[PDB]
Amino acid sequence: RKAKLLPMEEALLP
Amino acid sequence: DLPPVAKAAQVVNQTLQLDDSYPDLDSYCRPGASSDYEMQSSDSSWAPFHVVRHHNIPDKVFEHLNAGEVFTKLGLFAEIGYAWASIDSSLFLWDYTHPNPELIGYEEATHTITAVALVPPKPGVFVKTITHVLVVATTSEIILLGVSATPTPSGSKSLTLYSTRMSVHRGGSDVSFIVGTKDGRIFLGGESDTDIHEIFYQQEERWFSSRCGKINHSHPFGSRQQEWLRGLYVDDTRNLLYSLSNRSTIRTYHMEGPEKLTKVIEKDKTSCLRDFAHMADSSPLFTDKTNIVALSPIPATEASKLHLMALTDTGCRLFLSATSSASYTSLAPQSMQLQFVKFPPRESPTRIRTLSQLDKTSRALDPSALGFRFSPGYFFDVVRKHPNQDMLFVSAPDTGRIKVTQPASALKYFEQGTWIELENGNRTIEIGLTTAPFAAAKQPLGFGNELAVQFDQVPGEFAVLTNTGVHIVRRRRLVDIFAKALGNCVSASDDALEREVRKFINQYGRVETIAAALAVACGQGSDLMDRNTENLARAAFIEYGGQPRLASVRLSSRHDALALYLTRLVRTLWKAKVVQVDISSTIPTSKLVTIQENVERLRNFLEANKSTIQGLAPPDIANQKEHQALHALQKLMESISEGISFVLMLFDERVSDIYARLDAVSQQQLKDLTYEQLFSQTPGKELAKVLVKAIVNR
Repeated sequence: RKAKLLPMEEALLP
Repeated sequence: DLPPVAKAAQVVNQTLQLDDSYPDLDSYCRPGASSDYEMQSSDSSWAPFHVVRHHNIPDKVFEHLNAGEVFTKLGLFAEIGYAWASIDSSLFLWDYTHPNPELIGYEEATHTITAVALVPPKPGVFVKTITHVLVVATTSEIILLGVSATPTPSGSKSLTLYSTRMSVHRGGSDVSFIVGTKDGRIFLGGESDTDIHEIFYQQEERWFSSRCGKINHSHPFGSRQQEWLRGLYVDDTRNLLYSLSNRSTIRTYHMEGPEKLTKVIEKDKTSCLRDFAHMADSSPLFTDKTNIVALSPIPATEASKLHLMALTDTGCRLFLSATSSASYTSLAPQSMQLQFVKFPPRESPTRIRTLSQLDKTSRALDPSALGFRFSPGYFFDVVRKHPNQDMLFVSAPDTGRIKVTQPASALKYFEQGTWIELENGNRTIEIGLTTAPFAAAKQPLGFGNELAVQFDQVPGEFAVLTNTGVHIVRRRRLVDIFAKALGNCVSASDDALEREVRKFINQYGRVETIAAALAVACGQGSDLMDRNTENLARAAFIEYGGQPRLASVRLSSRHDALALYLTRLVRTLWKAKVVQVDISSTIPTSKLVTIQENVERLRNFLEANKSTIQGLAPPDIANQKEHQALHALQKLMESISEGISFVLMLFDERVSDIYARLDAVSQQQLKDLTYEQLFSQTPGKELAKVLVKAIVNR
């Protein structure tokens, strides 16, 4: 299963 | 004049200083050489390391690996209990501690993956929940992925990946080595040349600058001969970066700023060989034909002068110092010199148990293919004498012998060693530390004192990645060896124990040995018959504990052992402040609980044997002060438990609320209150009486 890559928006602040 | 708990606190303070005076590395690796080893069979109770379990590679990874068209690679993320496998342009991660792991697949990459690494993030860039950055290097680009490795109820990190839009074209230089600094700096090197690159990245997008950039710190030009890298190595404590080349050249770089990297030393194999020739003992194990196969930085916390260990393919450990030209303007070194050599052991591994000059000719570690060093000196060497089977040599400092050695001029690099055999077909790939980095102190003196931290941090464990699985190797403490040895004496005579005990006394000294017996008697090592072992440990504590004598008195080794054990149980507490001002506790509550439990089990042990242990029951001046000294220690123990219970009670309430409705003098007294003062001094007791009296009134 290809790993779900959550978005940049959550990753980097602010 | 001086009450019991204050007398016992004096013993603790002097015991703490004794443990923190454990010799530093520079002091027993002085200029010269050594071949001091005591070898142990891997199945012996005296083995310094042993394999505890193994984890096979998942079958799905074997399916992908044998489905490889051009290129495959394996690696370790030992810090979080994960391994990874790359197949062409595809990458697969998995938790090797899990019995049936699921494969975290990442296949966005378009070209062959040549390197993968897990590094810390740059502060103030990512959300706090992002714990690491995953760097994926291909033949076309380097890719950054956000990582969140949050622990799970089972004890293995849950790994989720985040995209970043951060990437840069690789260029013409291969990337086979990626290392990260504490601050998130990412350095790159490979097998095309000796150049070192750095990847920059930032949160904000700008019209004049991208979110992710790459620069070559080497600034090469003109005529250049063939030479490339075998590895990159970071030392954050000195802001240094080391590279090893295929010609065995060692280059040192200094991070003079958050974005600068300056080459400050370049030492080729000829220079190392010239230093070696100026030493008293030259050897055919190190010549112009010899290759350096690995480096291992030595942090400033461990040693001031010795910066680096270098391993030859003949198994010689070269210890190099580095020094700056001046003392002020981090300060960059400008010179590096081979100072000390640890030559290989002579004993080879055997199926059957086989039966004082410097040994500088042993071939037992020839050829050494891979090598690793972990503080305070744990050494793993992959010896590849045969092309199918690797043999693992593993050694540790003989901490017990180093601590007892007197005078300081007699200090040598004593070691305990063993051979761990891997089955036919096991090719070792990588070895990484799975537990927290070892440190018994914050400076070289005291740093390497394994004995002092036996009960404060778990024994070091190391993941050995092979082409068939991951093997877990665990460091064994004195209490582990002592308990195992006694377990073999359960079915033997009164003289069988005395014989085994004398082995320990001759190596560790009487106090350390009796302290180990006390610890085992109190259940230490049992986190691994057990009643008989603990009863044997009790018998050893009583029978061989000695007695007090006139020289002012010399207390028994039984007393010093009790003081030594108790001190080490509270060493993380004694000199620490109780609170940190929004006021909180310096020591986590969970740590205070375990410490209290250990102190209480020690107290319970003394009570259950008040009649059989010499000095506990009341008894001529010698036995008198023996009774008084032991009594004072027991009063300190109950005071320690009361003190810990008081701190736990305090933070169960709302301390910040209590701290607000308080006078300044009492806020200041609480500000700089230590655990020592709470346990053994009147102002600490009187302050505790204030805080309770404020809690009860509200």
